[PDB]
Amino acid sequence: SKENLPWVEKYRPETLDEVYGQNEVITTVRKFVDEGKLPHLLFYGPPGTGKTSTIVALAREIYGKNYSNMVLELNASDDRGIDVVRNQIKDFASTRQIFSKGFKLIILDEADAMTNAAQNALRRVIERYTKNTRFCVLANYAHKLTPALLSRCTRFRFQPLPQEAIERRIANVLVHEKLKLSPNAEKALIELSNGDMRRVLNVLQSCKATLDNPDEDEISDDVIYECCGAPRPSDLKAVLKSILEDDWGTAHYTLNKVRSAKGLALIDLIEGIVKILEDYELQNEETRVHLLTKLADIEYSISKGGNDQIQGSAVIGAIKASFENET
Amino acid sequence: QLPWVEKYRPQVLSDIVGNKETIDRLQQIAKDGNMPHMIISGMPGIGKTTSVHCLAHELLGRSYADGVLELNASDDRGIDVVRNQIKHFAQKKLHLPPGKHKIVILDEADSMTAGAQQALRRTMELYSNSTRFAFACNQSNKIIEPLQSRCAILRYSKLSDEDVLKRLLQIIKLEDVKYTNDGLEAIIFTAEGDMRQAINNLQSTVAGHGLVNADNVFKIVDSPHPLIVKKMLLASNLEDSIQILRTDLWKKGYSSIDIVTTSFRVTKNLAQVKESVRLEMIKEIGLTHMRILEGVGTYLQLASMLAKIHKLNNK
Amino acid sequence: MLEAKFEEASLFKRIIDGFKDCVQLVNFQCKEDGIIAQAVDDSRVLLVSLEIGVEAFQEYRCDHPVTLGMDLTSLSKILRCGNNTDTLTLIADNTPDSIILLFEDTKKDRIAEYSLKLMDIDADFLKIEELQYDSTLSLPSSEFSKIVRDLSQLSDSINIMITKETIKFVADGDIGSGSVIIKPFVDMEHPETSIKLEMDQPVDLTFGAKYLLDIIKGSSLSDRVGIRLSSEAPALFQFDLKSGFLQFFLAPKF
Amino acid sequence: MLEAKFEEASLFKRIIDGFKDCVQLVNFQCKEDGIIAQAVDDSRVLLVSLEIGVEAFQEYRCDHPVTLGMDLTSLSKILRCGNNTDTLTLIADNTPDSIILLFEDTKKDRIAEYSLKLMDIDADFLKIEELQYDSTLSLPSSEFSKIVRDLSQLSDSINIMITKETIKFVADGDIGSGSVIIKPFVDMEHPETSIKLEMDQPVDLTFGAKYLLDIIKGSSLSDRVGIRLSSEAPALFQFDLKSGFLQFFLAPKFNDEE
Amino acid sequence: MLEAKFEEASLFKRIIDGFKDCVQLVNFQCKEDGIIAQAVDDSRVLLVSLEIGVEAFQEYRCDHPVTLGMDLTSLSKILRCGNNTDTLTLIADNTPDSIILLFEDTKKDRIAEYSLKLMDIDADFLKIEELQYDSTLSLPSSEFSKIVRDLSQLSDSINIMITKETIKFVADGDIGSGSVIIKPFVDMEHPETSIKLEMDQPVDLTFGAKYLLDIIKGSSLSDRVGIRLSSEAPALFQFDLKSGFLQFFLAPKFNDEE
Ligand SMILES: Nc1ncnc2c1ncn2[C@@H]1O[C@H](COP(=O)(O)OP(=O)(O)OP(O)(O)=S)[C@@H](O)[C@H]1O
Ligand SMILES: Nc1ncnc2c1ncn2[C@@H]1O[C@H](COP(=O)(O)OP(=O)(O)OP(O)(O)=S)[C@@H](O)[C@H]1O
Ligand SMILES: [Mg+2]
Ligand SMILES: [Mg+2]
Repeated sequence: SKENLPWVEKYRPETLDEVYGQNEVITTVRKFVDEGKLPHLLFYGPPGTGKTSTIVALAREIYGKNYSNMVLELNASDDRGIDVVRNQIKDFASTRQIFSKGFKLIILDEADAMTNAAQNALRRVIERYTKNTRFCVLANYAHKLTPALLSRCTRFRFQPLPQEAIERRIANVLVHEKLKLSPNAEKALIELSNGDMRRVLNVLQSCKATLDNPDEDEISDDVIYECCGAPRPSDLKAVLKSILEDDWGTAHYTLNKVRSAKGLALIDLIEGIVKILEDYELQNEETRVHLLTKLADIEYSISKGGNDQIQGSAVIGAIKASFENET
Repeated sequence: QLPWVEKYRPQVLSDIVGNKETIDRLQQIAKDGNMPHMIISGMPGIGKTTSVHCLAHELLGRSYADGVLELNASDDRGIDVVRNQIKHFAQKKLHLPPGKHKIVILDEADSMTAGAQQALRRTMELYSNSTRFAFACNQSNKIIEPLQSRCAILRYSKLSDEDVLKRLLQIIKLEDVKYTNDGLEAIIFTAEGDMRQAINNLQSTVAGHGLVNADNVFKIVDSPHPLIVKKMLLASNLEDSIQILRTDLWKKGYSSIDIVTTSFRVTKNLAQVKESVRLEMIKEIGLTHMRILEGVGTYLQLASMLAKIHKLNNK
Repeated sequence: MLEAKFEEASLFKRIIDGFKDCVQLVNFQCKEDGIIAQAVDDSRVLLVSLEIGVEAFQEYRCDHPVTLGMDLTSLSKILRCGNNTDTLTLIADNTPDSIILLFEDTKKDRIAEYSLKLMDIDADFLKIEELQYDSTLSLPSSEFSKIVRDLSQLSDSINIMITKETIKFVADGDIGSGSVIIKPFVDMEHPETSIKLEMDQPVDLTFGAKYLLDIIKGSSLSDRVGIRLSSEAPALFQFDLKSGFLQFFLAPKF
Repeated sequence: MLEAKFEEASLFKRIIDGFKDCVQLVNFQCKEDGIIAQAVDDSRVLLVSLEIGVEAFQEYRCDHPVTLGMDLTSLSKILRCGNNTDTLTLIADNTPDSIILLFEDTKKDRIAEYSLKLMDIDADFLKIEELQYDSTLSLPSSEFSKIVRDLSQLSDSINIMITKETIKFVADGDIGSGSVIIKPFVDMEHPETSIKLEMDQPVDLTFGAKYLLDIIKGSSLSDRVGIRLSSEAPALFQFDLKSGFLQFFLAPKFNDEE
Repeated sequence: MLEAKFEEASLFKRIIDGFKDCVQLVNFQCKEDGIIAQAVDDSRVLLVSLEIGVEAFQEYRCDHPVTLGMDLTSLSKILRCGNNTDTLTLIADNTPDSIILLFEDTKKDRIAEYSLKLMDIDADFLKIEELQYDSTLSLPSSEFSKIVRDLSQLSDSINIMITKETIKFVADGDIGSGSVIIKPFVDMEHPETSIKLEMDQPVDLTFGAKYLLDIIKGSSLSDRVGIRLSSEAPALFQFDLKSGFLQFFLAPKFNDEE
């Protein structure tokens, strides 16, 4: 049953109408398939944008419910070498379908992990067998693909999911599940996503599990912040306030108790304070220069280890000395 | 329709805008004959396979079909193939003009195994009067020294801005495309001496927008927004540069590596500011790039780089 | 409808043994003059084609052709109940969702009946057999099996070369090379051991050893095997049945 | 003490072949009237029960019963030394830590002797056999094996249905369905091929094919197999020995119960 | 050059069956008085040594010795074309890169010819056979195979002990212990079944069962096997051929040494 799959897998789009966010490429692909001229596709984009779902729904719309038999889907999990190409891909392209009549589809998912020799052998397979089969290459990094292979396919860049589409998908999930979501909670959820539907679905399932109730209540910002993890905005602003206004020893004690009560990390607090202070309308940019320089130096030092207490005191002193120029 | 890289693939050695010295060398060789064993090395997309194809075609005339043996990396090129098929082709009898020879083209020679490369030595040595070998590779170090000792070495270099610009102008004239100077400049900038990639990006921009303009090129082939990077670096106030970096580059999915590397290029090629301030900005950009290469690539590092650049510009 | 009764379930079991392993799906079609069946492997280099005339059966009735496709593996799984001596009757209506295999012993005693689920396969029987082949030869099938089994060990490719009065099988690989040379000859002491050869043109073709190995299975259906080769088409290896034949068409290696 | 000599090591080897695979631990007990053994599988759906009377042996001496438990796998590992024609003597003292298997050829020549480590098993022999079963039938065991081997391919469950003068085995699964129908008959040309059936009440039970497959092994001990079925208890499949028998009691599937 | 024709390809196939599995590389050398071959396993506890005199062949010609090394696996892969009744001719020039095996049927009909690639092996034939061994015994090889096959199941070590008129094979491991005791005897009803023993000194050596298992293969070449044991050297197990012999020298376990 589908009620056992996680929310990332349960809500996988099955038709091209369930793929939100991508409109300029989805409409163009639909037109390509309806009019017949479907060229070799290269779906390039970040993880969680919906490239695999898009190509799966496309193959479903093209071949019907028997997609799993008329399409050759290869990925990084399968052995993709030069001999694998030579045998499997060439035998698939040269032959015809065993279930119906029509062009074939080879979905090379995650083809950014293929060997250079494999791509050099495949670039002439794409150019030779081009009247009975097509090629779809999915990629997250366009630098791992040879320029020869990169030039034979039409490139489609999957942009990160915008606010409207991600809110539409959130509303669809809240309709499918007996769940309610607060508006500010929804905004905070969209903020910590960066256009990644996987993260949204995962944390939505997790906060539904956090509810502890039969779901007669709503999901507020507190639930998301306590469940999604990472220094809560409350503790973040409390530490920032104690650093900016309170005394040195009191600020040290506050930072220590905050980072030791929930086991928070100093790097997460650093990034959070950087994100919060970005909205601060400040005086002459010298304070911002000092703050950014010292915080980046402390982050680079943390990225290699050291004393957490010394680095926390360094963060406190850096923020304080940077703000002392604003007077 | 056929892509412009394949449709406008050069068929005569004069159409190649590559390295002039080696091109005239191969042209004189095809004119006089007596083609020796050769190994052409370089980088992808500079006219290596097309060069040897044009040389073989011009040298063999109509006998190209029965006098040229093409073996790519897509075909088996092991010890057994070199032992049987290459030797049978080299021993094959063929009546040719008194200035021509049978040509064995081996594309991607850097992928052949050590056994095949070792067996090819005497194969090319005993039949060096009726069979000639032309290797096309990207790394000459992958081919054993005994094989390199029996052949000429042609190292192809990157294509300068002028040659790629001339080839693109010829293609535009042959295709009647609407373009502009800044668009072609952005195309050549994103090509990085890669003629094949340049023609591919040009054709993609044409088929996607019709007009070859820098905005479209930085849109259909969007990667780091150079002009946007230049406007970010040339900002007068820190908040403006920070907002540009946040909205235009970071909120649109541009990776930090692309931002810093595009940043380095913009600076190196900058002319608005003096030399010393440019060197200091490159030094800051360089340190930021070093930090990112270690996996510390975030928005805070780029913000600190911009802050240090502004502090340098702050007299 | 389909109604075909084999005297001995064994004949059908050996026939299916021939499709076994090398193909997954088989398309059968019964009609007024008998039963035919075709199966093509995934790579499309091998076609297995069967023909069983009305006379090969103890009872055959057909007033309306029926085409039915099925999974070969499922069929063989069920094809070991024939006791070989059991009687086998294939039964199906005009628009079947299944094929019934009915095995019965002489006496009323034991009746094993199966209802095999069918697969829908687009009817598209191939007719790739040639009028004339470059060369034609027949020899004992056990001999052909040995020849194939020898050479197979040496390479994944076995070459068949034919010149006037000479047939030569060759394999050459890592450990070395091997060859089996046979010459045409009429043995009156029993002509089922003779080796005939009619050559209109010398031929020299290479085949994948894995496929020739699949093909040799036909030895169990006939004493002799006919091999027809051409430079223009797939080679034909044929095993005759009483009223019928099992044919294997194999595309030469390019 | 235990002192049992088999004329042919082969008989014991075939008997153990019957416990083999389907059970791990076997509890033997020798006594004045012979040897018995019981083994139950982990899921407790199958009981293998053996009885060998004094007359099945060439020599048997018992003045004091001994109970001994052992790992079936260990026993079979050792049970391929009998040459089949070798003589086999099982030996054990009254408080054993081991069981001795002694194989000897007619002549003094070769003597293979084993000392198998025993396991301690709480003595708890079951006595689940019924007075009357709903239906009783016997048929050649090779025929029963074929019937089981046929149907097994189709499903993990094989149903046995009995009505007046009719015995029907049925399997139905993914690829389709199958059935084997047999009828009672007396063959005078040799009655070891007859199929008898005594039905007091029609029965219809389902068994896990994996278990029936374990049970068919008894064919090697007897020409015929007796099958006794009831809606009140585990079914009994029995293979007679000269002075003895090997019995398999199998619990019907409830809907899902082997 | 090498030119040796075996009447029946079967003899050579059985000989190679003896080297099979237990060794990977074999070094052959043909000469005026026949063919010899030696192969040593990787651990160096087993040496397989062959000698085939000129008379074992139907035709043998040698005017110039040739030494050739080869992979045993490659050779056996090719050694199943003999039809057993086929004629086999081994052929090689004086400085070979290959060895030609030519199988032909009586009639001109079918000719299977192989060209096996050779390996370069430093010629270094061992001559470890002793003048006198502590004890010497021969018995039917099928009997020796059974003895080895029995005990092997019990342990990875099988001990051979010899005392006046007594030969005893013993294995002792996890499941228990076993022993096979045989006594010398002359059977006139057919002396190929006799068991001879000449003991100059009692011996007691242990061998790795995995190796004795490799050695028993020689049964297919001879009815009897000769076993020579010494406390000073590897044991010798020998299988005689018509004009020749196949010998297996096995180093005793030191305590842990195959
Ligand atoms: N545009 C979208 N609309 C709706 N759901 C989406 C969308 N993009 C992603 N998802 C969800 O995220 C899941 C994963 O999508 P994928 O297509 O596998 O991600 P991806 O774009 O292929 O990136 P990868 O696999 O990491 S390279 C889907 O099953 C959906 O539940
Ligand atoms: N000098 C040149 N003049 C004109 N077109 C060129 C030139 N060099 C490359 N091209 C174009 O690039 C295409 C491919 O060139 P190739 O010679 O295949 O690249 P390459 O230099 O061999 O590098 P590889 O093949 O990746 S190792 C040609 O078909 C042309 O369209
Ligand atoms: Mg994916
Ligand atoms: Mg190239």
